[PDB]
Amino acid sequence: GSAKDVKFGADARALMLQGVDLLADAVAVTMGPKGRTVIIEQSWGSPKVTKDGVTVAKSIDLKDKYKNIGAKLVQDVANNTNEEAGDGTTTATVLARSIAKEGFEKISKGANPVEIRRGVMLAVDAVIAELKKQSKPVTTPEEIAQVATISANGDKEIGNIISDAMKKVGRKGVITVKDGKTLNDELEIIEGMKFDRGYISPYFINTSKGQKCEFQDAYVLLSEKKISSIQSIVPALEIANAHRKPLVIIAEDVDGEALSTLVLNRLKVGLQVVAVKAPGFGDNRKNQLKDMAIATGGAVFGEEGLTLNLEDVQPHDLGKVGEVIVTKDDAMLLKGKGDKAQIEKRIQEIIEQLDVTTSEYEKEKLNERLAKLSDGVAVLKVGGTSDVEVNEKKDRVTDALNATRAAVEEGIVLGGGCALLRCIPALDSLTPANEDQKIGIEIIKRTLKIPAMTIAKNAGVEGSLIVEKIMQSSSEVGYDAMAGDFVNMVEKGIIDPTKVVRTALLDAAGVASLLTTAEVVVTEIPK
Amino acid sequence: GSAKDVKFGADARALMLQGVDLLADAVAVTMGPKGRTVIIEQSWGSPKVTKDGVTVAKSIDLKDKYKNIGAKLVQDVANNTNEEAGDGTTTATVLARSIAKEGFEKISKGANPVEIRRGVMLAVDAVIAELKKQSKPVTTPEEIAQVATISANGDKEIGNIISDAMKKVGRKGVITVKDGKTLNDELEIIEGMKFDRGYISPYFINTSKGQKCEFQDAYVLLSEKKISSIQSIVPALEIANAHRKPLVIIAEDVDGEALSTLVLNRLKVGLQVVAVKAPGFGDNRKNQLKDMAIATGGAVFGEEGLTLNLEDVQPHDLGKVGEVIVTKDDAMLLKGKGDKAQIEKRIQEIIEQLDVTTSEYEKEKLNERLAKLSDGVAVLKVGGTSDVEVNEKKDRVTDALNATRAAVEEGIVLGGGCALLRCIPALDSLTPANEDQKIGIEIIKRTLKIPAMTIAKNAGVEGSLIVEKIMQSSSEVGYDAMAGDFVNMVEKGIIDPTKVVRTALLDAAGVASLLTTAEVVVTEIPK
Amino acid sequence: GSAKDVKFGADARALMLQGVDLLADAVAVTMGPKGRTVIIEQSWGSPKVTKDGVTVAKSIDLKDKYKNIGAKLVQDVANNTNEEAGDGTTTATVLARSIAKEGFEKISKGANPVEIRRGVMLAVDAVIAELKKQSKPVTTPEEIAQVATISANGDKEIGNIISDAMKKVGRKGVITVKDGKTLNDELEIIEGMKFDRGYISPYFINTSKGQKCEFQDAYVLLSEKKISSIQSIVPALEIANAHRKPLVIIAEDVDGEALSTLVLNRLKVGLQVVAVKAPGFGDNRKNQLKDMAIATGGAVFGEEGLTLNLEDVQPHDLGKVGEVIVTKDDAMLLKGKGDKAQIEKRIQEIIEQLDVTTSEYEKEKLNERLAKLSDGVAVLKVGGTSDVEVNEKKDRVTDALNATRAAVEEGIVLGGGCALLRCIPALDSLTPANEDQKIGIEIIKRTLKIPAMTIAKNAGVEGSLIVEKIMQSSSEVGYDAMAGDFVNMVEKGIIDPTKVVRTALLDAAGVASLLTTAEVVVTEIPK
Ligand SMILES: Nc1ncnc2c1ncn2[C@@H]1O[C@H](COP(=O)(O)OP(=O)(O)OP(=O)(O)O)[C@@H](O)[C@H]1O
Ligand SMILES: Nc1ncnc2c1ncn2[C@@H]1O[C@H](COP(=O)(O)OP(=O)(O)OP(=O)(O)O)[C@@H](O)[C@H]1O
Ligand SMILES: Nc1ncnc2c1ncn2[C@@H]1O[C@H](COP(=O)(O)OP(=O)(O)OP(=O)(O)O)[C@@H](O)[C@H]1O
Ligand SMILES: [K+]
Ligand SMILES: [K+]
Ligand SMILES: [K+]
Ligand SMILES: [Mg+2]
Ligand SMILES: [Mg+2]
Ligand SMILES: [Mg+2]
Repeated sequence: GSAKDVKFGADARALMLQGVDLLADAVAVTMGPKGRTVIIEQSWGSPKVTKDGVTVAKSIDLKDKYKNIGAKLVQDVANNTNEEAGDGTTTATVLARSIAKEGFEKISKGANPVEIRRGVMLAVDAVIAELKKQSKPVTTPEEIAQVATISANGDKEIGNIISDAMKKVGRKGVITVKDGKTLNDELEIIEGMKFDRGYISPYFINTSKGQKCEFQDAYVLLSEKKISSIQSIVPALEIANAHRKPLVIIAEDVDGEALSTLVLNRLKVGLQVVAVKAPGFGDNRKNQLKDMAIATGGAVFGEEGLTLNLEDVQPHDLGKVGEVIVTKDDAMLLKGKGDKAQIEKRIQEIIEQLDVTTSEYEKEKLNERLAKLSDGVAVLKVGGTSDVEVNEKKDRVTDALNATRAAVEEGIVLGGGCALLRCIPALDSLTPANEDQKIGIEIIKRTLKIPAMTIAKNAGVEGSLIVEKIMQSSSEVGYDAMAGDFVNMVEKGIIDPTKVVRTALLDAAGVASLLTTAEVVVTEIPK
Repeated sequence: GSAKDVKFGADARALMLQGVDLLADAVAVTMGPKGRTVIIEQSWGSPKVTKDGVTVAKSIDLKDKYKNIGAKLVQDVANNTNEEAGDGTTTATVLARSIAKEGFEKISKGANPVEIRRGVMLAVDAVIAELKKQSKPVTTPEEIAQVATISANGDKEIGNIISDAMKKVGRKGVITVKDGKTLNDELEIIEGMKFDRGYISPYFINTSKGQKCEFQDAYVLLSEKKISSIQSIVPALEIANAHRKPLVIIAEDVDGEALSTLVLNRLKVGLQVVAVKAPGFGDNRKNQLKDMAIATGGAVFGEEGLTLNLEDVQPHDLGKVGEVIVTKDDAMLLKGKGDKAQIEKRIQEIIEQLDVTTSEYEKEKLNERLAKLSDGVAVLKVGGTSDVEVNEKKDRVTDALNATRAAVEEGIVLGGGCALLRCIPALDSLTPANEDQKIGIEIIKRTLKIPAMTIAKNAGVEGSLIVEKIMQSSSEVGYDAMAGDFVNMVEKGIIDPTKVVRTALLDAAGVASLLTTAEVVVTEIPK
Repeated sequence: GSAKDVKFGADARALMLQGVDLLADAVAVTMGPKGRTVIIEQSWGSPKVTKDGVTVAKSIDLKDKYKNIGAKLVQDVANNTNEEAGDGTTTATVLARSIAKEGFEKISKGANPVEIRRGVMLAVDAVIAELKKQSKPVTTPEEIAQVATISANGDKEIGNIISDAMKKVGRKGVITVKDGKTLNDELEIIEGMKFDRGYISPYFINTSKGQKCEFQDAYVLLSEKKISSIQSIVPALEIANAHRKPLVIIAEDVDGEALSTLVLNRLKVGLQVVAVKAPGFGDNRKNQLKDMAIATGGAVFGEEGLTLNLEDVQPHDLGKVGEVIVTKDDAMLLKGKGDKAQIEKRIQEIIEQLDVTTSEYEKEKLNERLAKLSDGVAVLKVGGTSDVEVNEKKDRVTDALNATRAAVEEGIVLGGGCALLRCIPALDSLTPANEDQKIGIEIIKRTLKIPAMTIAKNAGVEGSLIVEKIMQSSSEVGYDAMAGDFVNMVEKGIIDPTKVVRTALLDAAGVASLLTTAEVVVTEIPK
């Protein structure tokens, strides 16, 4: 309907590259141990100071729509890297810039950019195979502290506290971050649980800073049957809201009308309510349901055995937590007010079920239920004197936790951009199908030198000399941009998770090689 | 009522041609195996990268209204080709440009453009007769894989998975495309329903991306009679209001008051409901509704035998699907929660009904019911690392599926624009009625060289030499624009569906020859 | 109340002439067999391509209000000709231009434009008398096919299908046009009826393309008395709400409150309802009511005999149609779901009423009822590959049907503007009263050569030489602008209805001679 502006050829590509270059030049100053921060003006209050790459990327939009298309594409790169890795967004941004630039620099009349994209993706597949080859598994908590220290801009306190947090709880344990009122950071180990079901509707969010629903001292409603009917929720809503306590709803499947009633009470009069789907695809659903009802003090409704209905609800059947956090993909309960004796009875029942099971698949479910009910969670309270320092350190702690989880789950490689420098001979052993595929392979081969060059460039030295010196050294020797020396990267602790590196490379390559294939760009006429 | 700007003669034609040329120049870069992509700015979020011609055509509007008229007419060409064939929109666009240009150039004082249009339509009828003459029936699954590979920009994975899909579900089976969370594509065979009735009111759409109504884990309400009264729908709406699963309504005819109440609940409070007309005409309608109620677990209301009324409705009388998709022209049911024993009993009843029928018209209806209840549905999940790559690959997969359906419907011809090049000697034998019909025949004869020239142009070579060498070669020799050589197009698999080619040519010719009959263009004064 | 701009003398006349000349120059390009089309931009999407003169006229408005007055006056000419003839609007437009121009030219100080207007109307009366003298009745269906072929821009397919439609249904039978989904046109004979009562309130219009009410599978409510009371329509609207079929209300006189209730349900919630007055006056009214009730299956309410009231209405007392079309001046029922045996019994009752009567005035009413029950309805479905093609052919099909009806009603004359050329000696036999009547007679005498000149001018030749060659030839020799030769017009089939020609001439002359009497033009100052 709206009038459109259409551009052709290399002018649209030049404008798109200009937007890509603006956003990636703003992001690339944050890279490494000599990286600097970015101040982002906030419309409501105090401005935000950050070193996190996706926060810099999301904050940038341009009036020029042709530049804004490239800005949005690199934003998609940074957002995908933050979503499936939680770290390495600056690396993905500079890799995407390099692929987009070297792809725009190689488009001619006889060139086929789709075959160039095929070559690019084939070369990235080769490099990810070599990354999986070079990777080694994390076996010592010293490496855990090293990963969390490197990912938190060389903060040894953050790495030590994260290593202690998963020493006390679990390498696959639940570790959370929140604001602290003290100057220094602290770690508290408290009882809690966490399951992988998020909210059902996005209208429940009352905290637009982390897109999550946050209540304190709220009721919790467990049910084996789907909490559906009007006479299933309206007595429940009356009992919950009328008691001066908010309501958390756990049920199997919630789709249709009563959530729209919940939204009508949330948006008009402001009812503090949230609904979460129940985890479990069988008897484990009922088992975890009963475990959370025991830990919270509430009961289970719609069950097969007792047949407790949601019409006749009483206040002494609703569980009480001290805190609940409901995100898009996961929800969690904190400090349930259930009886300690009943919790101990359920823990001993789980032990006696673990003593009579040998199928090696229900045993890990019972062990997960025991780890949920028994050891609790970890909470990092981040110190500082103002909210801007707390927010910047919180971003660093989130990066360090994400990287540490990725290094537990997939392993580690060499840091400082050296693990991409070591994958060049794998591209030197490829045989291209045709010339455009060779162009794509050479594009990826030149792109693999970019993160180390950016790290060294932020350190005030010439990155190409550094990178040449790294390629002429042995396989364990890279650059330490904090110290300014060429060292053994493993024994000095400069290591990266393999998952973060491969996620950044793949998410950069796909979007940037799709951007290279363009010939015509269509934007709207600005009004 | 509004003030108008009126232009006469060749100035209005020149401006209209200018709009046609802008839209078709944006579309023509996408053609062939060396075609490039088009980035379209999206107002909400990330921009859209596409190679599909009708998306580029529909994304372009102009401020100049005289140019916008030609843009809308070529957009109508592309839309009609996408509706009637699902493929070949870029070819229809370049053919429409060629006919519009050659018709605008041929208009003089003594010329009759309506007789020129008559000549155009006569020549296109001749060329479509020759296309139906040259067509060969697809009798190998290798040809299936070749068609789906060519239509998906030379992607052998998409062609292989589509060929395997209709190896599993049948050539006239149903294959669907949806988003995938993995990197690579995969094929899943579910048991599901699909019939050729769409939604009745257009207010039922929730997802505005494909103009379809999509629910998951939804109730299903079937009635042999029309769901007709407020006291028929209000028990059903109170069940879907309380028991909280989306309501899918299968009824004979729905036009009046209760659907307006349904729209009122759709728009004000947001009731997730959809209504679909019943398929079939006669006892086949009742048989299909009984089959659907058996497969979903629900019952049939308003029947002649049992006389189960729509006033007394129970929760255990509604079917439960796992997913429902209702588009404008067809609807679909996924994972009906019916009894397996009841479904098997209905399948054996259908077998025993097939064993006592010999009229050869009810036998194909019974076989269609058997393939509905037994053969199932096919699901293609499209992989990728970002939504833009997934969306562009989904466009290519939809093109390949549409072209494979057209090739099992009407056979195949030569690819690369060669089947239009082979119809020139058919035009070299028509005798024109008069001079203007001769002009129209020559316009079509020059237009028949255009798709091959555009394909060769996008491949970096000069297309007139290519077309001249194809026309001097044998009937089985065309250009391989991917390989840059002259090959056997049947042996190398470069083949097009006949239906796509004739649909594109007819839809281009009609609108372009109607455009070239215009002396006066009336537009609105811009405010 | 608004401030006004007032102009005097020949400047205002020149500006009005300018508007008349703009609209008539846009319309005159469409005239004849070598006429061209006009593209009109539509705000809701695809533009309209047309050759119909009144469609071009109604689409043109000017910003300068002095030109807009003349444009709207020629719009009144074209609209009146389209209303009382259905054809000849381009001829009326060019005649009105000629009279307006030659009247503005002849205005001097001593001239009286009102006696000039009297001369104009006297001369037009003479020419219409000579047209009625030259007219010949249509006796052969070859002339029917010739009229419908000429009126549809010279294709024999529309003429052949229209001639076959009144061979199957009759020359006074009803023939309707709707869009077809096929490429080619086809003729369908359906059983239906048609009376001359339109809608009663204009709020019932749902389809704003032809200002008509369009329902399918609709209830029908017939009453012999006026459907007046609230408790007469609340059971009926309750049944329409409780059964989901649009209510078609047929009653005697409908003026008051319950139609305002119908409008309130039409606009707020959307009740599909329409009310039509009952045709006939007296016993014929109730006879047609009983015929339509026994044809649709419903009953008659408020009757004298059975006394069936509108308070107690049952679902088995409403008729069911398959299609109903309610326009401004007439309504029409298609596919009534009545008993075939009851319809046959009413047919034999009508035959046995015909066999005992000789009054020769209600016998034609009985024959009309028999035709409404037995003769049927022709439906012309228009083919094409796009909606612009379908609309452009549908305008010509409507023009050909209108012309064929006018040629059945009043006969035929020579085509190509020759029947106006043959009326010049009749004007050469008048004796004017004074000199201004002589001026008006000479104005009409010069105007009578304009349609043939415009036809020849659209054919690329000089129209004045053609017209001078026509007047020197015999009375049966005129120009054939398609073939460019002078032929026998009756033998070659180039014929026009007499009614169309006289309607166009009279409607042009009245408005143009009223326009040429103006000394002062008062417009509004634009804001
Ligand atoms: N002392 C060091 N010497 C050399 N390289 C280092 C050193 N410390 C960290 N690095 C490297 O710097 C990179 C970390 O940069 P940074 O954390 O700013 O960006 P990122 O991981 O791409 O993205 P994000 O902004 O999301 O954290 C990693 O490649 C890491 O190996
Ligand atoms: N390797 C090839 N060599 C030559 N011609 C080819 C080759 N592969 C495909 N073609 C031809 O290119 C055309 C396909 O182009 P493309 O799919 O981009 O456009 P389209 O079918 O006109 O429209 P749409 O954009 O809707 O898909 C067909 O005529 C096909 O035969
Ligand atoms: N082959 C022909 N040779 C000469 N005159 C012809 C021929 N065919 C049609 N005509 C004449 O052309 C006129 C028809 O023109 P046209 O139908 O375009 O306009 P119209 O009847 O004035 O109005 P409308 O736009 O409503 O159709 C008639 O006078 C008809 O007799
Ligand atoms: K950073
Ligand atoms: K294309
Ligand atoms: K005309
Ligand atoms: Mg980091
Ligand atoms: Mg294609
Ligand atoms: Mg006409």
